[PDB]
Amino acid sequence: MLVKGNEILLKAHKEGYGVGAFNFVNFEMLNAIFEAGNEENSPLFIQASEGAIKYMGIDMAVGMVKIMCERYPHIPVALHLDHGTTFESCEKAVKAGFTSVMIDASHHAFEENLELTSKVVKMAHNAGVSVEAELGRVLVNPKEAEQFVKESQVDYLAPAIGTSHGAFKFKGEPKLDFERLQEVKRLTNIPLVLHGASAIPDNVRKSYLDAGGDLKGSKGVPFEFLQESVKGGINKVNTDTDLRIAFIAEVRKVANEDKSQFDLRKFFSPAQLALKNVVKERMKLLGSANKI
Amino acid sequence: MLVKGNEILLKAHKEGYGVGAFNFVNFEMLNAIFEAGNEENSPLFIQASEGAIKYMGIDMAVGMVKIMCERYPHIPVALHLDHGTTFESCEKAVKAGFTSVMIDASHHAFEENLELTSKVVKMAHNAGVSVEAELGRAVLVNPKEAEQFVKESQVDYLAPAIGTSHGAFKFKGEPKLDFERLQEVKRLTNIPLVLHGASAIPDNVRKSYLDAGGDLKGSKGVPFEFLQESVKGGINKVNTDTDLRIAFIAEVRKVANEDKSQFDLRKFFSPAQLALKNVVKERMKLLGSANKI
Ligand SMILES: O=C(COP(=O)(O)O)[C@@H](O)[C@H](O)[C@H](O)COP(=O)(O)O
Ligand SMILES: O=C[C@H](O)COP(=O)(O)O
Ligand code: NA
Ligand code: NA
Ligand SMILES: [Zn+2]
Ligand SMILES: [Zn+2]
Ligand SMILES: [Zn+2]
Ligand SMILES: [Zn+2]
Ligand SMILES: [Zn+2]
Repeated sequence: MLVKGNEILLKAHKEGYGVGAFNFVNFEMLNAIFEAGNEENSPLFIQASEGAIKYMGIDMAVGMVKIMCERYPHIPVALHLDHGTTFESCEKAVKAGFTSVMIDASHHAFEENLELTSKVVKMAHNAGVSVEAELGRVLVNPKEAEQFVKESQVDYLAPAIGTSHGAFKFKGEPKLDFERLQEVKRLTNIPLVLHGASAIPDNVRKSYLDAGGDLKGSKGVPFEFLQESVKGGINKVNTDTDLRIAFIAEVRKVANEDKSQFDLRKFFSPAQLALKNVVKERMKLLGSANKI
Repeated sequence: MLVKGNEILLKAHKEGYGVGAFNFVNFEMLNAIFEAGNEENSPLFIQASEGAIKYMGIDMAVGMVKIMCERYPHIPVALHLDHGTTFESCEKAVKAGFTSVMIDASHHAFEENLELTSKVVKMAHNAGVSVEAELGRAVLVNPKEAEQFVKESQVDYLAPAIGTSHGAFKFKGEPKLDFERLQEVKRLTNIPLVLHGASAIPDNVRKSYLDAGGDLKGSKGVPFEFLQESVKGGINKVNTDTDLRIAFIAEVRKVANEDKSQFDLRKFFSPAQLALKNVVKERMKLLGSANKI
């Protein structure tokens, strides 16, 4: 059933595993994520960006998720606003029924980030909703993280340790500051969040290229880095790019192999399957499989 | 809001216009259909086939439509089971919250078609749900059979076979519908009538699909003029699916062709929604349901 984000992440924190946080923009993505969680017996963090909310409408984003959680009532599910940019956005998500909200003020100076985060926390906690915030851009200062968490009362923190969003994360070799991560974890003792955590697995890349796609020199976070991140105290692992590439690879394939095909289900059934398999493998990698 | 199918179609029957019945299989199709109805001030008949219901799950099919009707509460909306094949399928749709169900037993002899339809009607009417049935197969409808079939079954609307078929490939040569048979059916039954396989494949939609590398294999729809004549003859519900799929997928193919690095689903499906919406808007104007709210 649909639960506060901290309910899922406190367990992952205490037991030392990672929960993938999977973005969706429509029914097909959402269905595949849920089927993956059902098949791997894994809790689900479902995320919607502000852009996804604009595309679906917040009423449909929440409504579809509520239908899915009634279909799979044994699965712990949190519905999370990804990269909320203003207090008002976070407040709208709370009012609409989200159970976790992220306020991203990491581009502000510490004092302003702390003030805005604290405002969001007060509002969200009054409504029984968990809150994520972000520190670092430059990498996180662990002593700032310690004070920020203590003063804001935020439920989970995304510390900058070297990742970035999209398919092009490393101009060179993948590198994450695990010593910094461990220090943040030691000083905050809360669940931590890894942004930009897609891996671009070799099989997903191969499917995309076989379908005529171009991955312009892309590079994701190696599986070993994700596992080391979880060992270091990461408990929420934001995953979007991997899902899109696997989904769209199959759409492109169907378009290429039959120019007379226009049944939407013939495009999106294989697309769902590929997305589902990415999610299932990620749940096993992160250690959330068989945790229900 | 969400209403019995007959509420929408009795008005169309009495005033002599047609209401498009637009199939959907996911959120993108549904959103575009609703925005079209809002922009043209038109009632909405939303249809889901058994295959679409299996794909979405009946809980999600009904649930998404209820969310959309709350987003646009001034629009009359009926949610209709398209080509239900068994009593049990129709009953499941009634229980899930559909407001209209179609039972297609037209491949049976008259007596068996009438028996099964009557069973569906009794069940659906007891739940406040309207019912469509089909007569004729290909063999065209016998108007005197239509008259007795409607009187005995109490079905709310009838799809009489007058020369259409489903899919993109409708006519081996020139389109042809039996409008005299239609008028006789209408005169004898005096209920709303339904046209199946009513996509037109407009020139611009065909051109968009071909520009995107698609192949329509010499497909031909019902010309706009034949759709208007069918409404003049008494058609009030016009089943439309293929046109929407072609317009939508044309845009998906185009995005895939023009940017090999694009994998944002919204960049594929926003232009696809727009193309589908425009097909629906034009069809609402053609059939005469625009400005009828
Ligand atoms: O970190 C994230 C995903 O990382 P990824 O690119 O999958 O490595 C998410 O929090 C993103 O913020 C999200 O995918 C952005 O979505 P849109 O803003 O494009 O909808
Ligand atoms: O006439 C019925 C529907 O258009 C067929 O749609 P389907 O391909 O989902 O069965
Ligand atoms: Na987030
Ligand atoms: Na029908
Ligand atoms: Zn981020
Ligand atoms: Zn992010
Ligand atoms: Zn971030
Ligand atoms: Zn039919
Ligand atoms: Zn039919």
